[PDB]
Amino acid sequence: GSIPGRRS
Amino acid sequence: GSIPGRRS
Amino acid sequence: AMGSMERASLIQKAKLAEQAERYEDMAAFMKGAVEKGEELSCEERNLLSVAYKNVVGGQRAAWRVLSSIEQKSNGPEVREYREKVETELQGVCDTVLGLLDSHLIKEAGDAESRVFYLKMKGDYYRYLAEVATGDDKKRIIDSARSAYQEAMDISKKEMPPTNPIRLGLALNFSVFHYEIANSPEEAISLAKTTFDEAMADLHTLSEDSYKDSTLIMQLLRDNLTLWT
Amino acid sequence: AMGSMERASLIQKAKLAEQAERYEDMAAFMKGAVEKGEELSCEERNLLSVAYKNVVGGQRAAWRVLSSIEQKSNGPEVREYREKVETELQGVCDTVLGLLDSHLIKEAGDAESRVFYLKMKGDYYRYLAEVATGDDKKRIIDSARSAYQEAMDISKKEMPPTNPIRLGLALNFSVFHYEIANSPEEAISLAKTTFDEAMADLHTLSEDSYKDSTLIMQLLRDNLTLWT
Ligand SMILES: *Cc1ccc(S(=O)(=O)N2CCN(C)CC2)cc1
Ligand SMILES: *Cc1ccc(S(=O)(=O)N2CCN(C)CC2)cc1
Ligand SMILES: [Cl-]
Ligand SMILES: [Cl-]
Repeated sequence: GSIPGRRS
Repeated sequence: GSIPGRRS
Repeated sequence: AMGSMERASLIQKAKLAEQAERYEDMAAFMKGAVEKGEELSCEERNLLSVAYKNVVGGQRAAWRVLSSIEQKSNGPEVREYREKVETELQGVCDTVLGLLDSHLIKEAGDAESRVFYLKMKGDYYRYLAEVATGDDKKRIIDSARSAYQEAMDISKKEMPPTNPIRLGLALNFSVFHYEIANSPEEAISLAKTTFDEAMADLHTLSEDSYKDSTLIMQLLRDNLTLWT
Repeated sequence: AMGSMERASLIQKAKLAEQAERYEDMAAFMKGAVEKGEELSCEERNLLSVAYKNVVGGQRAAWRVLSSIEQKSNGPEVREYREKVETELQGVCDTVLGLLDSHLIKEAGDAESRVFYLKMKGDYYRYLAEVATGDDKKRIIDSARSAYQEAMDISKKEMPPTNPIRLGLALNFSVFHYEIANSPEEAISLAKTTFDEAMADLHTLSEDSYKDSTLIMQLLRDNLTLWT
């Protein structure tokens, strides 16, 4: 898995 | 709640 | 416009779009399929309904988030953005209502198709009513009520009390009464009578039909638990 | 084009769009904010990144569903629809890469901003590489590698080993090695060295920074567990 990066 | 109705 | 794509291809792509969770695409493919002018089968009606319930469901959830922030706030940005989402939602509801009026309802002669489309018409006027505030808000509510009432009258004459469309129609009309019409007693009475008449008819069903009907009965009971 | 909306209003609406889970809107507002021409603060970079990771994340998940159906199939519909989604995904990646080239990277002089944008550039070339099959697929992979490598070189010179951007860059570059470059040994060695050098630097951190760094370290360990 990469960084989800979906929430600030 | 109403019918979710989101999946066939 | 999907005018250059085959009807069967639009249907196939709507099923793929569902699997891919691309509900805007799914709705555009099913709109294209309706605009071919042929009546829809049971499965194709379900695809149309699922596509638009997902699209408008996302818009409604967003509108509620923004409306709540705006209520707490009382710059123009929150109101402006709530208005943008609201206009988009109204546009989708108007699109669905237009498909029903041109010409799905008038060509629906069997009770199962006619009830299905009139329930949709009540639902999409209900979503309009959730955001309405102006000169026509009473008329929007009455349009929802009238569509649901015609669907109810047909369903009680033509379908058994366990029919899943009849059950879902009664569920959603009860939500209309409770949430839109400020008639909680009517909502409770409709949900109770619907549940009890379905219970009494379960003995006639196969195992698979039993599962279909009892699933919706549970939604009726869940609302009754919350409302009483 | 968001040219008529104030920069501060675009930023405010991007935050509202996040709360409303309207990620396409969020991306359009942040694109508008970038196109105002001013550099972005740390928070504004995060908003830009979150918006586009959600948009392209949905496209990538859809592309994988359709690609899998298409592989099992081998009418034109599955391929046609996979191609449609692929083109849309490529368009979003090209949009992000265009913002980075015009002109976020060239104006990024601090290590924290420059590393952030170069990591984005590697990620969006990586998403292009996931769907690439033609004459330029090798060049796409090398563009991702080159961006990640420049980011790595800066991060090792200018940031502590626990810096969350440095950690996330190393995580994503290790995924690039494993998934795109067919270099699992390089992926494992990068993830291990990154984890160990971060562990040794945790003693320098406050409680809040410790939480930020250890969260990403856990993602490194999760990959190492899967890869070994
Ligand atoms: C309004 C409404 C929506 C969905 C149902 S159901 O989930 O029972 N079901 C959907 C699939 N089709 C084939 C049968 C009905 C019922 C009412
Ligand atoms: C590439 C990357 C994305 C996200 C992180 S983080 O979740 O640690 N974090 C996001 C919020 N900003 C303020 C700090 C970093 C790290 C790397
Ligand atoms: Cl007919
Ligand atoms: Cl600068």
